[PDB]
Amino acid sequence: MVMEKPSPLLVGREFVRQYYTLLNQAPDMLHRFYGKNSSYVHADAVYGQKEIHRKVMSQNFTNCHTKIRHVDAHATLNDGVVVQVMGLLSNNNQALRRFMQTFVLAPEGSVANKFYVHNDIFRYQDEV
Amino acid sequence: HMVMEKPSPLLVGREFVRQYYTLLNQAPDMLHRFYGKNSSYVHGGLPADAVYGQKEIHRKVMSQNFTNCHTKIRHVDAHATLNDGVVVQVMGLLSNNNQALRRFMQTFVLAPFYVHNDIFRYQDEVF
Repeated sequence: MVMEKPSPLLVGREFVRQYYTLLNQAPDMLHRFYGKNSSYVHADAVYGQKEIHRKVMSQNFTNCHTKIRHVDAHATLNDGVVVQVMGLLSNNNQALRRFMQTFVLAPEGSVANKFYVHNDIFRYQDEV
Repeated sequence: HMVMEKPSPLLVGREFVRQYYTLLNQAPDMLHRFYGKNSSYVHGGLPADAVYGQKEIHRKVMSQNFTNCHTKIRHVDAHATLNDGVVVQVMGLLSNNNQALRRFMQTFVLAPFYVHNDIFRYQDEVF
């Protein structure tokens, strides 16, 4: 069975599902989403899979619970997809906190329809 | 009167946001000039869908009747993205036409600047 390829919205929503699920289950594996040019800010940005992994591990994600309230995802430059996420996130069984998170997904360039995260920008509302 | 080093993505983002919200207050009828044929735009509403291209974006902006806007930009972060673009994340408060001050979350993608994507949501329509 063949079906037309996913829209940017489906791509974005599916990525969001993958990302937050992995953040709960095995945050030590999150680094697979990133490449050498990737930028992560969760505060100076850190770059590349190695440094991003280090930053993710330093946050001590444990039993991370996420409720996504809205996802916007749109085609952007050079076949990328820009994603805006609004939701609530909990870590270490503390209270849920509202956040927004902006992603830019970019074609990975070696596999059809495969994307990596070129930009990952997260901010809690309470800190702002 | 000199040649300055190219501004970092953060200065580009911050300066763009300044110009955008100033214009939103001074002349919203001119906001459409930021956008091109492949540009996406959404500005909250009930969630309302985005529109594409300068003509449809202008119509949308006009329909929103921006007037006597008060904007408080609490945070702006901006980073280099694909093909020397800049992705901007904005958090702040916006009051239109002397109505309620409402918290918003916004994302721009700027391309070498014009606006490729403008995603704005009010928190109170989502949370």
